[PDB]
Amino acid sequence: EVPLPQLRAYTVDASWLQPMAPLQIADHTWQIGTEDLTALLVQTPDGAVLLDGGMPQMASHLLDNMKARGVTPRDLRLILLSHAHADHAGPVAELKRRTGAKVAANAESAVLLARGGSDDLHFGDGITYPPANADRIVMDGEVITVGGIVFTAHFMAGHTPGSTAWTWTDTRNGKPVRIAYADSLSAPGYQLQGNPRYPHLIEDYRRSFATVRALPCDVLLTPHPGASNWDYAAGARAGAKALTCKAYADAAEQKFDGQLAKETAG
Amino acid sequence: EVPLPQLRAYTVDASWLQPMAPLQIADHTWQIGTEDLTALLVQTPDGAVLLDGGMPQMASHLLDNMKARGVTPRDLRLILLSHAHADHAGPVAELKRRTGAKVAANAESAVLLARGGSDDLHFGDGITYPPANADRIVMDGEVITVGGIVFTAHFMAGHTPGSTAWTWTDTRNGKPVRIAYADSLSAPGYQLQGNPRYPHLIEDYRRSFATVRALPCDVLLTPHPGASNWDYAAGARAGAKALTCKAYADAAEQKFDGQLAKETAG
Amino acid sequence: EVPLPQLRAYTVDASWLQPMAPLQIADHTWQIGTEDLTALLVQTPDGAVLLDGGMPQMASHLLDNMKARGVTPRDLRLILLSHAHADHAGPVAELKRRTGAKVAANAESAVLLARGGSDDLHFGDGITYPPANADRIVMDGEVITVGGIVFTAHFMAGHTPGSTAWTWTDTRNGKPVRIAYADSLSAPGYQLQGNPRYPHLIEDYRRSFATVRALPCDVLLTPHPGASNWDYAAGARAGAKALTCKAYADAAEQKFDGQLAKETAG
Amino acid sequence: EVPLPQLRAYTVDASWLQPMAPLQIADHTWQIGTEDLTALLVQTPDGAVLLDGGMPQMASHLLDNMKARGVTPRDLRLILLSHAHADHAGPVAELKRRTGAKVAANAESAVLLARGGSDDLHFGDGITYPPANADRIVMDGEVITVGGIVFTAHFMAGHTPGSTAWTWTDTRNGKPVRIAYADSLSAPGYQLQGNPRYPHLIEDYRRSFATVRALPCDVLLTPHPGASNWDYAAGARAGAKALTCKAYADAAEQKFDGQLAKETAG
Ligand SMILES: CC(=N)N1CC[C@H](S[C@H]2C[C@H]([C@H](C(=O)O)[C@@H](C)O)N=C2C(=O)O)C1
Ligand SMILES: CC(=N)N1CC[C@H](S[C@H]2C[C@H]([C@H](C(=O)O)[C@@H](C)O)N=C2C(=O)O)C1
Ligand SMILES: CC(=N)N1CC[C@H](S[C@H]2C[C@H]([C@H](C(=O)O)[C@@H](C)O)N=C2C(=O)O)C1
Ligand SMILES: CC(=N)N1CC[C@H](S[C@H]2C[C@H]([C@H](C(=O)O)[C@@H](C)O)N=C2C(=O)O)C1
Ligand code: NA
Ligand code: NA
Ligand code: NA
Ligand code: NA
Ligand SMILES: [Zn+2]
Ligand SMILES: [Zn+2]
Ligand SMILES: [Zn+2]
Ligand SMILES: [Zn+2]
Ligand SMILES: [Zn+2]
Ligand SMILES: [Zn+2]
Ligand SMILES: [Zn+2]
Ligand SMILES: [Zn+2]
Repeated sequence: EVPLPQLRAYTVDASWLQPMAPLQIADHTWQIGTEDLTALLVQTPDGAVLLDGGMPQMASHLLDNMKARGVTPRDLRLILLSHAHADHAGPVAELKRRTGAKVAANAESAVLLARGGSDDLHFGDGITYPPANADRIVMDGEVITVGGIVFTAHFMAGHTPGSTAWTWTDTRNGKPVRIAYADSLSAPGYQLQGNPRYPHLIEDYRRSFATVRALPCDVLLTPHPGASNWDYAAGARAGAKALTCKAYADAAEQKFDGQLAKETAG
Repeated sequence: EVPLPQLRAYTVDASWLQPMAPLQIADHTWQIGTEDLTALLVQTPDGAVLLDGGMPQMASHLLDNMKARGVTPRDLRLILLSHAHADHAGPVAELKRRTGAKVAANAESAVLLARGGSDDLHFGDGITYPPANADRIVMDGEVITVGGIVFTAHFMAGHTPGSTAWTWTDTRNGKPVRIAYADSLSAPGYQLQGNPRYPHLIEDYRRSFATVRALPCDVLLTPHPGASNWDYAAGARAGAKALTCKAYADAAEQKFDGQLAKETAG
Repeated sequence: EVPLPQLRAYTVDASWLQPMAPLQIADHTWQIGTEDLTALLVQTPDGAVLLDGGMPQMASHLLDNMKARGVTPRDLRLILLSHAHADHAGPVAELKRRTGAKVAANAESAVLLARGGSDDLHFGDGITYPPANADRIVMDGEVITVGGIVFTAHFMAGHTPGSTAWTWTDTRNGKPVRIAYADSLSAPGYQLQGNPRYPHLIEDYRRSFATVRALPCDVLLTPHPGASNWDYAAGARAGAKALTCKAYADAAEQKFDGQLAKETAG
Repeated sequence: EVPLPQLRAYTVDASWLQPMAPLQIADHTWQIGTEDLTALLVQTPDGAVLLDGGMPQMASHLLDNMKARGVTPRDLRLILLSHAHADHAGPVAELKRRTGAKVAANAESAVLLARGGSDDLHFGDGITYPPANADRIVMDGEVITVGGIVFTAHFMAGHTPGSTAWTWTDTRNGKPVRIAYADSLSAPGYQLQGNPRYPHLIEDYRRSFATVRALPCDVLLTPHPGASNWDYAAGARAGAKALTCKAYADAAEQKFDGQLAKETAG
């Protein structure tokens, strides 16, 4: 006779958990996460910003890389998120306890973050993480300014209701670099058509493809670097093959159209 | 020499606080609020639904009218909201403590409700009320079904980010009546253009006018009855002069266009 | 070279996950959990009360047993908790989404429940579960009355800050039965002396031993049945060997004294 | 005929709202509130701590006084509270939005703060303020250390369940000064005996009198300065007449005993 199943941990490919040293993207922007999960540190004269933290177990590694960059826990002022799933917002709660950082997010992302990713529209309770509270709610197109760097939120609902692209302008070799940290556009295992928990899912994804295509985008980065053709382990050529935002959006739309057709057939 | 000002209470016209007896809208739908604030009771064989409660001080009156209708506190199963301002969601926290009711709302409305209307995009802390938690987060177009009555959410952001129209089909004289409880479309004292806390405000209002115009709408009701030309004190002719959703949307858009022009001149 | 560890799921002995049929404790009280985790259903003419739910994956089983007892989801009115760890409050969030149930708990238990057991004073983030909100905060000695059954809270801090014993009087064979659902008194792996996250831990445990010893207690039950010598699989003799509250408290204090001495030596 | 009453604002004596310039208590501790409400700034080489903020409308004044003291918004690291009523925690939410400050509080105070003082055990919804979230939950006797100043929490439940005394050691004229910021011990309009929302109220107050009497206490301060015989407008003699903690506790107990006798007679 038969017990209920044990809880199953959210396990991921080893490369998603492989620590890397900070990799410079532009004068003040660094990848400080793992080989296969993005966590961006932007350093200003008035404190640092973190965009995503990856998986829950990455908090100490992130703090190590911040220290290596000259950023103490008191100096981390702000955490921004692409979206509030365990593999991108995992360590936010612990980061808030261990640093000065406050979280800014849209209402959708704040609600999901506050329930630790539980009751996910598509994953249920299978992919949860420690809950965290947002300190500031942001609206579409709202700006947040830290030490003179202006971050603009561009909502791009689909992968989660609260999915957001964050854009800012850094410098490199003396010239401006418009960085676009565009969120995921995948729909892994999702029911796309007639989903009662997300009735306008398709319309939202389509609008989001268009939003991504039009972002100010000298350099695209994505929460999973492979989605934008980054290779964080490739050193001086890590970003050489990166997609434009236009190409990223088009590829995501072609994949989505294929998934729709397969869902209709399945 | 000069102390800081006393706190100022949110005071309203007396008619907004004038109790009225239940007024039947359709076979299972009743206005149970005050003369000038809507609070709709929908009674099903499987419990009752309340859409809005008006001002914070209306909780006991609402429970009295429920009792008059045969609805005990245990029988109130669900509270839905047009939007989470003090004059419409005021008594929600107290209602939850005193009844079996659970709150369903979109993420925007849930976030504002949970802070008691504080840090409002336009009103600051001037119009607050007891905070309440939502039990279920709803997405645009999602349905909720109670005792066979199907409520559909139609987001219509503008007056608040989370503004929602709720629609359902009741019966009257044997025939179906498609009821549309459309939210407010006013922008009282709002900065419309270039608002840093709401950058896409104008676009959102315009989309919301179009949403309202197209709602299934044999009968329109609104949180302030005067917005839809209801007169709750007029008895058997309370709804005789009611606007169509098309006319409500058009009138709101003409007012909004005038406010835009005046803001440009002011 | 070496990735960060995978997240580790909270795994438990199979007997803790072994479903059992409802086992009657008294005229209106039933064990409806698993062989080795208590979940008590108290059925009244005015709805049902659940005290604990066990592990997160037990929600559907609990609802099955409620249905077997004549309790539909609408009829579950109240969830009470011994303490807010994953193996006792695990399924609370899901139960709230799927039933009419509202949660009453003390402030300590409410705070831990709302963070899904994360940032535990002793376990860190190793034993988390879906977060849930409390609907009512209870004070020490406060009563809650459902369908004529009066539940009294007795705080007994130690195993968690919010640990609570719940007492009520049922009937059996015509006579009153004072049931005491006393919380855990273990300190598994805890640093007892000089704990910076719990400076008065020892004093609290000692007061809690005394609280437990003095409870009205014709029948003791505990979250882990083995702690009170229940054997839920033993049928008509499941409770034959149960400890008195006095014996439970004394045994827990002797164990605690031994742990203190071993900690001083270790 | 008769509308429901207008909401009534929480109004206070003018002196409670009368701004004052910073008044030095010890080398690093300043009163920065109003004439009749305490708000303590402790300045360290590693940022500043605020203990209480007074009424909701005091936020800007507090920030002005911080600026006068050399404390920018980024430099405010921590807010601690005596208890979470509107006249002491009023501006906490706004302070968090406008500074780097994080809130540490016990579970009881955190729960009341998060509901903006609504559903108060004694005041109902009559004395509410903007809700705020705590960033860290503290246990009885726990320490928090900022820039080398060690703050110790001493729970003293009664006026609110979460009432706390905060103690720390500053210096003055070269010598250590043990400062005790003891919470209120009043019970304004409270039902003391047999209160169903607070069954152990009397026992808690009695234990709290004893806690206060034994605090390390070279200098006592209280949320209402008059309770400890401070006169913030008296300049160089503001603290000359201050009570010892022993005298404060004894006076509060004599008042409480009188209130008990009057309640028995009333
Ligand atoms: C080839 C490539 N570049 N890939 C493939 C996997 C992810 S795609 C998707 C799935 C993943 C996550 C998971 O499967 O563990 C679930 C929980 O979302 N994250 C997702 C996201 O797009 O953010 C990136
Ligand atoms: C003529 C007519 N039918 N009217 C005029 C006032 C309201 S219009 C607007 C203003 C009101 C509220 C207030 O002024 O107290 C603020 C806080 O929103 N509610 C609003 C809403 O549209 O919901 C309805
Ligand atoms: C022999 C007997 N009757 N036992 C032994 C294990 C539990 S004792 C303790 C440990 C357990 C839980 C765990 O180890 O998984 C942690 C998270 O608390 N629950 C605990 C509690 O007392 O509630 C009951
Ligand atoms: C003579 C003297 N020193 N006094 C007299 C009033 C306050 S005593 C009590 C009442 C007050 C507050 C109010 O009445 O507005 C309620 C909401 O608590 N604060 C209270 C506290 O002890 O904190 C201090
Ligand atoms: Na905000
Ligand atoms: Na939900
Ligand atoms: Na409560
Ligand atoms: Na904490
Ligand atoms: Zn994701
Ligand atoms: Zn992902
Ligand atoms: Zn409004
Ligand atoms: Zn209104
Ligand atoms: Zn436990
Ligand atoms: Zn346990
Ligand atoms: Zn007070
Ligand atoms: Zn006070």
